[PDB]
Amino acid sequence: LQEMEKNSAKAVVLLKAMANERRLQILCMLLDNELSVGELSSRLELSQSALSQHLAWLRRDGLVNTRKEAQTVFYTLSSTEVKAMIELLHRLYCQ
Amino acid sequence: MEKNSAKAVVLLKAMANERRLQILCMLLDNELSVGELSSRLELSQSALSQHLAWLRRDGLVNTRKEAQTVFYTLSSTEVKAMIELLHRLYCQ
Repeated sequence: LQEMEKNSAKAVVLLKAMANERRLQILCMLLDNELSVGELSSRLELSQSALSQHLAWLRRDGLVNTRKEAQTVFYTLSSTEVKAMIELLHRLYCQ
Repeated sequence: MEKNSAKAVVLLKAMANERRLQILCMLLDNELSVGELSSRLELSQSALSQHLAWLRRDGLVNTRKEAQTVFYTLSSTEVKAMIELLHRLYCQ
């Protein structure tokens, strides 16, 4: 039970970051892509203001990486775990 | 990517809790009674019952009854592949 608690906690950080329609939408779009914040706002149809908080959560919990080019911030998926989970969700629900 | 993401999010919300996830991982490739679950999880049956009600409501588990024993299993293809993946990722 203890080791199951140990692992369940970390998995749950990941799940809690994914368990939101907007954060999941972002993650799904980043799968095998690098997208700007402008593109994310356009595709999600959320203002950049509402977007920034979702992105902030994904940055804080380590699900996403960033880089800056001129006036553009580019996001990609980060961890092996999130990539694997997004791939799977894509196959079950999209592909 | 709106309706399917919404279904996915119902699943993820059901999984995004340490006790609920524990229940689901234990049910993987298994069928367990309420007693077996409570025994392994070290929860009161009422506490366990709260989590189970959530899992049944959202379609992640099937139940059946024999005598006065209730038995649980995972339900869908989606839930099973998600648990299998998680087990691979976090339980080496």
